[PDB]
Amino acid sequence: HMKIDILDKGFVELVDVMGNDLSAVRAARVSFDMGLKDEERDRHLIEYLMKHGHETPFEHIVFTFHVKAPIFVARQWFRHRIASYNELSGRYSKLSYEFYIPSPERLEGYKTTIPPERVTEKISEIVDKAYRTYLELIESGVPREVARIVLPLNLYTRFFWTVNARSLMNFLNLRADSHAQWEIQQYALAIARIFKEKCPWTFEAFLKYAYKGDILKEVQ
Amino acid sequence: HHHMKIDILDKGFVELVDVMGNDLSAVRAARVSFDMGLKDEERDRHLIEYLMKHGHETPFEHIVFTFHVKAPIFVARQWFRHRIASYNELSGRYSKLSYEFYIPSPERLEGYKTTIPPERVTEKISEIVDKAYRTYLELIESGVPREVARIVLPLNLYTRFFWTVNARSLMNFLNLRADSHAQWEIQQYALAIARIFKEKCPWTFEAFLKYAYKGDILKE
Amino acid sequence: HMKIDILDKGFVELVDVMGNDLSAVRAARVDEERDRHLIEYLMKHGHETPFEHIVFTFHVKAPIFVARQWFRHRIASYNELSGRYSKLSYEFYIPSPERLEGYKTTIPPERVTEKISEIVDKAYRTYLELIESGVPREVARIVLPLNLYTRFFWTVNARSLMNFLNLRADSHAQWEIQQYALAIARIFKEKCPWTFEAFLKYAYKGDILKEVQ
Amino acid sequence: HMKIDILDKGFVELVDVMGNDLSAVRAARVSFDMGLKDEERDRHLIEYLMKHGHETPFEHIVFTFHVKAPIFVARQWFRHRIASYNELSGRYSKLSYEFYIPSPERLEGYKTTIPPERVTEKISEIVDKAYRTYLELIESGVPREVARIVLPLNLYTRFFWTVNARSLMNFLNLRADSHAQWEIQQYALAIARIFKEKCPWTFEAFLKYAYKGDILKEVQ
Ligand SMILES: Cc1cc2c(cc1C)N(C[C@H](O)[C@H](O)[C@H](O)COP(=O)(O)OP(=O)(O)OC[C@H]1O[C@@H](n3cnc4c(N)ncnc43)[C@H](O)[C@@H]1O)c1[nH]c(=O)[nH]c(=O)c1N2
Ligand SMILES: Cc1cc2c(cc1C)N(C[C@H](O)[C@H](O)[C@H](O)COP(=O)(O)OP(=O)(O)OC[C@H]1O[C@@H](n3cnc4c(N)ncnc43)[C@H](O)[C@@H]1O)c1[nH]c(=O)[nH]c(=O)c1N2
Ligand SMILES: Cc1cc2c(cc1C)N(C[C@H](O)[C@H](O)[C@H](O)COP(=O)(O)OP(=O)(O)OC[C@H]1O[C@@H](n3cnc4c(N)ncnc43)[C@H](O)[C@@H]1O)c1[nH]c(=O)[nH]c(=O)c1N2
Ligand SMILES: Cc1cc2c(cc1C)N(C[C@H](O)[C@H](O)[C@H](O)COP(=O)(O)OP(=O)(O)OC[C@H]1O[C@@H](n3cnc4c(N)ncnc43)[C@H](O)[C@@H]1O)c1[nH]c(=O)[nH]c(=O)c1N2
Ligand SMILES: O=c1ccn([C@H]2C[C@H](O)[C@@H](COP(=O)(O)O)O2)c(=O)[nH]1
Ligand SMILES: O=c1ccn([C@H]2C[C@H](O)[C@@H](COP(=O)(O)O)O2)c(=O)[nH]1
Ligand SMILES: O=c1ccn([C@H]2C[C@H](O)[C@@H](COP(=O)(O)O)O2)c(=O)[nH]1
Ligand SMILES: O=c1ccn([C@H]2C[C@H](O)[C@@H](COP(=O)(O)O)O2)c(=O)[nH]1
Repeated sequence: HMKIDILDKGFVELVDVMGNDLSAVRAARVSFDMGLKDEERDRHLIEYLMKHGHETPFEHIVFTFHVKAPIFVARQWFRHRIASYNELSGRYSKLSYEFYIPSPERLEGYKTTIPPERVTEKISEIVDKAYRTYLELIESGVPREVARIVLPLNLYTRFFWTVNARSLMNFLNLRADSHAQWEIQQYALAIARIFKEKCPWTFEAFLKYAYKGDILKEVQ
Repeated sequence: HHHMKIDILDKGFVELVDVMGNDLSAVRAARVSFDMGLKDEERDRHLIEYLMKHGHETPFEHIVFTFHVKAPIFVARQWFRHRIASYNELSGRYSKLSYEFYIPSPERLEGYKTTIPPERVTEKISEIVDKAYRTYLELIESGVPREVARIVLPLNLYTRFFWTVNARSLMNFLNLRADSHAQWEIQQYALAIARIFKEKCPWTFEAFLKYAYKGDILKE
Repeated sequence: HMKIDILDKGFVELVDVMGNDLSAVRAARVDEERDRHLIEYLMKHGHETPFEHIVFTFHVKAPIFVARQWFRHRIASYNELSGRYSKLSYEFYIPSPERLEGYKTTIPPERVTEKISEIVDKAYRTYLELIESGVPREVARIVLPLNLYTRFFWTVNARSLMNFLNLRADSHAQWEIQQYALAIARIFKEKCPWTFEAFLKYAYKGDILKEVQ
Repeated sequence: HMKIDILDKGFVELVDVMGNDLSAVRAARVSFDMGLKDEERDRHLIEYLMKHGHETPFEHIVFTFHVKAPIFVARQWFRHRIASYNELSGRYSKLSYEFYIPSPERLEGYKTTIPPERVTEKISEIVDKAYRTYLELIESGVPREVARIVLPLNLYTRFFWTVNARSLMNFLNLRADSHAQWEIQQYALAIARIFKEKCPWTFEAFLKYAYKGDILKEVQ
């Protein structure tokens, strides 16, 4: 159970895993009517599959994560269809006062007419007003599913994500990359760390031969 | 195939952009099993009914639709959970968003005893979206990148997307969303999807309602 | 270790599993009696997505005509033995005379078994001849019959596995794949008793699992 | 309907299509709250999407094919899960005397101890014996689903294939390549021709920037 904190209140937590590097090896070797051999040959096979684009053996390694993220990050995340999701419902749950407030450092490198600290304050102010309106509508008898429509996109949500290593590697190619929004790159970095810990050979081979993004080769 | 269009909520819509196939596409795909093709209207319509009541669903995957939908983000989040489909949506990271939000009418609260008049709930919702949208424009004008500025925008912000889906996945969508358990707002969009489906595939739609449809609102 | 022999030379073997009945509870909720009650509630009302968080990996040995029907289940992962790169073994499914008893045949079922065995022997011999003569494996194997045994790894979640059971653990499916589906059901019941029991009770569409223990 | 003969008795036939190059342009432009512009800018956008790996807009172009192929080719083909299939059933149909007999030219480049013409004869001989046994079991009352198990892997089958341009391009990367079996390369070349005819800009851009195989850059 590895847990990595992301942003001001979010996290990525490993809930469960099926298999390891040898799961991909065993699945690849069935093609030749073979099974496992030895650490050197098996690790060499992992590198071979990654170098030649033999991706299907990696589908037999599966992960389950527990993620707490702002809704704008979850909307980008939930576009990855080759995976399983189960999320907190704003129709049935009374939502908590938990929102992503960017730190002033998030606006570094941008020439802004107002200080980054003031942008942080303006964002906090609007979430405070929206959350107060939400509670007022709830207390006045407005059904939850309608009252929440005033809540901003930085509202924190929670979800379970079940994904295989092949789809997870596609997620890393697209999200652990400077073109993805900074907030989701941070989440992808945490996914990469858990992946590296559970599948060191696959992760190392992935970075070496198949990884298409840019930030995982620069950030340890 | 031409541009069917149904207005939903205050500013949304469901528009038919394109379609591939019709009832006979499912007939031709089912008949290949027996080394046959089309026969006649009576036998082919009887085959559609047979397929539907027996759960032979794969022939219906050969009928495909493309829709153009304008919907509030809370509706799009529920909709985008349907993984067996294709999506392409408006980006808040790259587009300067328009002043278009879903403001529920007072009638949306009918059947709920509220401490404040429904008209005042409508006003409170309009007020908070006005404040959030104004803050969003302020941050944009001050040089804050769009992908950060938009995080203060509420869940009733209108978004636009293209949805490509086959009749099998569309029928699953209708079972789940054209039903009283789904949120009222997405039921309205599902009624529009069913209306288009009925027009393009009358035999499939009629057989679906008659033997496989699991929801409750289409039969009323 | 769970391994069940199927047909004359096939099998279904459990290689790995992720999660159990509580994985579907942990996924839905975002106590034994309350959690079983929740599983039954999810199955009864068609809340299927929490069951996608339970995953299985099987190792299956089956005739190619069975594998062709099996591989139609797209929502799963496969990795199979290659006839292009492997020299195939003399392993074919020969139906026993009991497979045909129930059909009025003009020749005894034992003779049908013999005719099938004879033609697979001739095909396999031709295959070895072409291999020995330098014909590439991928071409030489095209003479081998549909009852040739193949081996594969199958990674599937409980939701797609339940769809597989609805369709294959049913009298409309071919008898041969029903036998594999019964073995899949046995392992699934052992690892997820509450989910399997709730599935049989409220969502199972087939007929043979309610009759066969 | 565009029909291309493959092998001795096989074919690839275009049954239906939804959309064209402009479908992808339209789906990509929603990101910027835009639609179509002009031929030069819209074709430039297709090239841009292919060059930077923006693949999802191409999912909105869908094709339906009617293919006749040997079962060993169909087994490799049916591994492409992101698609729809409906095939001839050996359980319910009395199968025809239609088998793939390789020509002597198929064995060119391989040093064989027996002439290629003799390999062709040996293959024909064993299919003749197997087909005769199949008919005798059928005539004796053996159910079709059992009688067919003696039929060899070169037996011709027929199927409908519904696939979008993104999954079709994945199919071309893997099957229109020298690593794939020669027989399925012949089918992939026919798929490529129909794709080029219906989506010239997408096909041209695909070959230019995203195509991973080798034979489509050599063969017109
Ligand atoms: C930087 C950046 C910018 C954007 C976007 C992403 C990124 C990283 N996206 C999101 C993008 O369109 C896409 O939805 C996600 O990145 C998921 O990518 P996959 O489809 O590869 O993942 P997913 O997990 O859904 O699929 C994994 C793989 O399966 C295959 N696949 C799955 N379903 C398929 C199907 N139905 N047909 C064919 N192949 C299928 C593909 O091979 C895919 O790579 C986007 N989106 C948007 O709408 N507007 C935008 O402006 C942007 N902008
Ligand atoms: C009234 C109501 C209430 C809720 C919800 C829905 C509705 C209608 N949901 C959403 C729900 O869990 C689900 O995501 C959507 O209904 C999409 O359903 P499908 O998976 O059937 O569609 P989708 O299009 O994703 O799949 C279509 C079909 O493909 C199959 N399928 C696709 N992907 C699969 C996979 N990976 N494994 C196995 N089979 C797969 C299944 O057969 C499925 O029926 C939910 N969600 C949530 O997180 N929290 C909640 O509280 C709620 N509440
Ligand atoms: C008794 C019997 C008889 C036959 C057949 C099956 C059985 C049980 N079949 C095979 C059948 O058409 C089908 O291919 C398999 O049963 C796989 O079933 P699913 O598609 O449900 O599983 P699969 O694993 O492919 O999908 C699981 C679920 O995800 C969803 N799904 C997955 N992919 C989808 C997609 N592309 N579009 C929409 N939804 C999608 C559906 O909800 C589906 O139930 C067949 N086949 C044939 O070609 N000819 C035949 O004559 C027969 N006969
Ligand atoms: C030359 C050659 C040689 C071989 C093989 C292929 C080729 C081209 N294969 C087949 C291979 O393993 C694979 O099944 C097919 O190429 C289908 O490829 P996709 O998964 O890309 O297509 P498919 O159409 O199924 O999927 C398209 C895309 O969707 C995504 N995808 C779909 N389902 C997914 C899932 N469940 N998890 C993650 N991502 C998913 C991926 O991004 C994928 O590229 C093989 N097979 C074998 O078993 N033994 C062998 O020896 C060989 N040998
Ligand atoms: O009727 C519902 C309720 C929930 N969800 C999904 C969408 C989100 O991913 C998550 C929470 O949605 P809300 O309940 O907050 O709308 O569950 C739906 O698809 N439909
Ligand atoms: O980097 C991006 C940009 C967009 N999208 C998807 C998510 C939404 O479905 C839609 C718009 O996202 P925003 O650009 O508004 O974040 O496109 C992503 O997945 N990643
Ligand atoms: O019971 C059946 C019948 C057919 N099919 C699929 C598998 C093949 O793709 C095709 C023909 O299979 P046979 O009927 O020849 O076994 O249809 C099944 O999956 N199950
Ligand atoms: O080039 C290949 C080799 C294998 N496979 C898949 C198809 C079968 O499921 C299995 C074995 O195919 P053969 O190598 O026996 O043709 O792997 C392919 O799709 N393409």
